[PDB]
Amino acid sequence: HEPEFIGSPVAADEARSNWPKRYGREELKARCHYRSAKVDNVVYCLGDDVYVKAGENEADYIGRITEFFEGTDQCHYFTCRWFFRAEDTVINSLVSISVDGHKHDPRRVFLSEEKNDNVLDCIISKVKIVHVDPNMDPKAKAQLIESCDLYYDMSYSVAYSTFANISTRTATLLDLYSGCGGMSTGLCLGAALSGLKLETRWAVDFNSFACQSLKYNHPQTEVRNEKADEFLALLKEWAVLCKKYVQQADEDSPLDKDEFVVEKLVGICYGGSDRENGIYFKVQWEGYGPEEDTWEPIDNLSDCPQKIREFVQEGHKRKILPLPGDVDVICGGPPCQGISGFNRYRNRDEPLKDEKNKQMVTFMDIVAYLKPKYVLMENVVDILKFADGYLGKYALSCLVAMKYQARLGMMVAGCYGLPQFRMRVFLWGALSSMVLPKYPLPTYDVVVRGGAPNAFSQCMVAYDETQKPSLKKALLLGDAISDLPKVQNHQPNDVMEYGGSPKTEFQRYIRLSRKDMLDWSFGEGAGPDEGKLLDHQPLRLNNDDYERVQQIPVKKGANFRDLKGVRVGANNIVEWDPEIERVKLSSGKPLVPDYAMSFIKGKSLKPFGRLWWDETVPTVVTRAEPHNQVIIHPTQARVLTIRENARLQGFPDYYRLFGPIKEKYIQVGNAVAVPVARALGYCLGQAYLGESEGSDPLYQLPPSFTSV
Amino acid sequence: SARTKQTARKST
Amino acid sequence: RTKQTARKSKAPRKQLATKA
DNA sequence: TAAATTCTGATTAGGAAT
DNA sequence: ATTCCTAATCAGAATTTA
Ligand SMILES: Nc1ncnc2c1ncn2[C@@H]1O[C@H](CSCC[C@H](N)C(=O)O)[C@@H](O)[C@H]1O
Repeated sequence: HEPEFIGSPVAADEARSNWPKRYGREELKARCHYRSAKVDNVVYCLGDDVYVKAGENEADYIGRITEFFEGTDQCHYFTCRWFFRAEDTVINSLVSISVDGHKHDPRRVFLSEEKNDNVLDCIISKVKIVHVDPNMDPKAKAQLIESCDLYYDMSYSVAYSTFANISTRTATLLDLYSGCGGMSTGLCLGAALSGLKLETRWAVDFNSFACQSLKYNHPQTEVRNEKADEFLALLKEWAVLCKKYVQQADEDSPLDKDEFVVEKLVGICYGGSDRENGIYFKVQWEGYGPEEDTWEPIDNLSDCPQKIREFVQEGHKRKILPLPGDVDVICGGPPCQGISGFNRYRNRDEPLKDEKNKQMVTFMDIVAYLKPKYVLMENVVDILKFADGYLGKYALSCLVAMKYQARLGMMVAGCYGLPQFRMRVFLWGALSSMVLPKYPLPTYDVVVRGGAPNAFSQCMVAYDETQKPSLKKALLLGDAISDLPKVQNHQPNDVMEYGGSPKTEFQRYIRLSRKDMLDWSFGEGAGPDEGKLLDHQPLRLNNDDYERVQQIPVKKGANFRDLKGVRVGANNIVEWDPEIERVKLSSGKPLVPDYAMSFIKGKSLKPFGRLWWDETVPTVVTRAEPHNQVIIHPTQARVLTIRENARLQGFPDYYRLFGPIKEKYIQVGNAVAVPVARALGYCLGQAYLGESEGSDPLYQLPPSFTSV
Repeated sequence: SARTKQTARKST
Repeated sequence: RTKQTARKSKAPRKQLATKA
């Protein structure tokens, strides 16, 4: 019994008005429209949700019928817009996962706007799908999902993998894997610009030199030098302690062998370096200086209960540690070292074997326990490529399984005023009670030095080729570092002076004070070192490497191939010209090292390569050795200094770093480009304040974002 | 009346 | 016979560079 | 030892060729 | 169009010195 249309053709006037693209002079055009169709003895109507036949041994499609029409080819067509299953979106195989007991509901689909035209013969059966308001009463929810076969509470959009709802103010920020503070700083500067006073209250990083940098630039931030998983265990145990405690002169007591009167409790931790799991308090002993403070397990403190009550009552008032709900935003850039294509020792078959990669899971475990209003997570583009993006999709799947609105974007650092490329992945999450923030469009042009993976090309934050406006010209190396005075290979001065005025627009911006940046970390009045040239120090190469870069010529594109003893051959493979015996330095080791000739089949121009003023550095990285990269200063006999690298990363000059030189390089190399975080910070603040507009995923930053 | 000092044990 | 399988279905290029 | 020094893979977007 | 090849990836690991 063949499939046919039921009823009278839709009145011509109303048919053309509702579906105008089907009439008039390769979209399928219609001869007439219908309101109903019968397929396999079942009557279907406009608006019905149906199962639709798909490929062999593939899950049936789910669609909302929007048109019943006979084409101009005498065939019977219907149009539906597709519902996405969780696994139909970009999550794919990561629908299997679990985050704090949350899993993906099999009955939860996502209404898209993707349409298609198919013959009536594809319709399998009807299906009752209900629309659940995410902000409904949970009781009214249950009775509504009780009624349904499937349900949806959000839409899905291929562009930027958006899951989203249908149809001075202060805010607290927690920086997981905070580093020296690049991402958390930018967010609050951009927030402040939008009118939101976002404050980094908590920062967790197990590198002490990074915490020393972030604490110095943000004195009010409670920055904890500890692993993220220990921070998580501490948060759980903190809630229990808070629950327990909340609302003349002492006589001496005898003390046993190792019993001492306490003065106050000055710290709290869970486990740690030399300790095992459990709560420890930093005890200050009466009559003893802070140097004699020690960490003690809580079971050793049963004889000082009021000191614990005082510490918890007191710390809960200042929120030294967040309880669930205290945290408005959670940002974090978990390690990329197990993911990035630089690492020739990754294992694509077990992408979570690396403890670095597991921190992605621990990030979302902390999100799951605190339920912040907004989640911002950054990592590298390989997170969508390594192990077929396993860890990228794991992160997105965790957010939506927790019923967060989510979006995925790829942002190019140079596009916001940097002589970098540095494309990074940014994952937005937002509760159903909040507005999902957008991605800010590029304000500058760049020299393109990398592309997005084909599976995620629709998450690239950029203008369409057909609609690009004139942006600011691309920033080059000279625009960032021509400001700075000359320094040598050995340069140990933490703090020196500028040897001149800023020459360029970027240099005038990067030199702005804290007040001018809207950096309120020191509140009223400037903080320290505004006016000083901080950390303008290169990696102090050894004697061999120094004399090696001393011999690299001051040319554009000069590298190790310019040293005496090496010449080019066929197919640009480096060799020795036997005319010259192998040159040795004063050390007796070769002028050119063997690995430089062995690097990438002897085809690389990177070893001991020199940068030039009209070039860009594609990625500022944590390592500064000139062995396998182009990092030699254009005119001087050294590599780029920490401060030069930080400028390429967008750090304001006042942002002082601490630790050894190698550690300072790691801090700027791991950072989120501060202008990138400042742009996202504006979109976060505009969304937080309910002052955003429309469903569009992309946002043109206001002229005010690029100052005078 | 006057209370007793609060003590703890010091692990070394 | 068997129920015919239904069709389920390029994006504009994004321009980061100045000219193209 | 722990510090320094020496080495260097697996993919893939996109660019040259044709 | 097709092949081919380059460039690009918030390095780790082995080995060699003090
Ligand atoms: N297991 C772990 N627990 C806590 N912190 C960790 C960790 N593993 C790595 N880290 C820290 O996580 C940081 C990631 S670098 C990110 C820096 C920050 N997003 C910025 O823009 O400045 C590193 O500094 C590293 O010290």
